[PDB]
Amino acid sequence: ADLEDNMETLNDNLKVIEKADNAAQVKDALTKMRAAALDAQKATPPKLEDKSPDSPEMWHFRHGFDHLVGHIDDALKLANEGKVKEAQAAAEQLKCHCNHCHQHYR
Amino acid sequence: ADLEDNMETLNDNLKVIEKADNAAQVKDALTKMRAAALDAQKATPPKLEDKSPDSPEMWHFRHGFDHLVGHIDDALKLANEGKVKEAQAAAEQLKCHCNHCHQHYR
Ligand code: HEC
Ligand code: HEC
Ligand SMILES: [Ca+2]
Ligand SMILES: [Ca+2]
Ligand SMILES: [Ca+2]
Ligand SMILES: [Ca+2]
Ligand SMILES: [Cu+2]
Repeated sequence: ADLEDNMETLNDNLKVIEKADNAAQVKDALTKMRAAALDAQKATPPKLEDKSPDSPEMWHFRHGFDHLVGHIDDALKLANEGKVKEAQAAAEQLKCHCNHCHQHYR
Repeated sequence: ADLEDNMETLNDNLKVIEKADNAAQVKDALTKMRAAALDAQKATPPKLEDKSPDSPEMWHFRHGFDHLVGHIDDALKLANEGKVKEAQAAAEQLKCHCNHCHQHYR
């Protein structure tokens, strides 16, 4: 899986969560999102292609996924406790971090 | 202070940060925003005034201010590091979290 594949996993599983009817369904999608986020974190995006791998921009790109995973982990906490509505609200917090990374790096 | 006053403080201090030039001004404005958000978290918005104090909507409302306060902390860290422009960009990025809560409860 390359960066664009991971991004499709992220987008698709956001829909699953929004449509979910129980917290286990939210947990399964969040689990897939966690794996796609850590895979994506290893990639170099086209826009940063001609910068150093140790560049500040690349570290800021990679840290964006750390914060996304932190939010995914926080929602997994709620999902694993049967709190489907609260886990769905927690997953809604991801959207702004999707947007903020894209603004700078997509 | 009441909810609307706290929102005025968040709104006006975002514009202060936009127009500042040095770290002290950005940190001072971010500090006021942090306290206003922590106070707002205690409020009941008009759209939820006939809800139960533990309803999922009030949970969601309160959790939005936890999220916002954490990102103000991140911008405060950048200001304390002398990265004025990075902190101004982080402050402008708060607007997405503001909008998220608004779409639901403003
Ligand atoms: C940086 C830290 C990112 C975060 C967090 C998220 N995304 Fe992303 N996204 C990022 C880049 C660099 C790119 C460009 C990849 C490229 O090769 O051009 C993208 C792109 C997308 C796309 C389009 C995929 C494509 O085929 O081009 C989608 C649908 C997408 N991103 C969705 C998405 C969602 C829903 C996110 C949050 C859960 C999210 N992304 C986070 C960088 C980053
Ligand atoms: C919920 C988690 C919120 C977050 C985060 C932010 N705001 Fe907000 N805002 C919220 C509510 C419930 C309301 C309605 C208050 C009411 O009594 O009607 C508002 C309203 C505003 C307003 C309008 C103020 C007015 O005209 O009376 C502004 C200008 C505003 N909010 C700004 C704002 C900013 C700049 C925020 C982030 C930096 C922000 N809000 C976060 C709920 C929530
Ligand atoms: Ca369904
Ligand atoms: Ca990784
Ligand atoms: Ca008003
Ligand atoms: Ca918290
Ligand atoms: Cu966040």
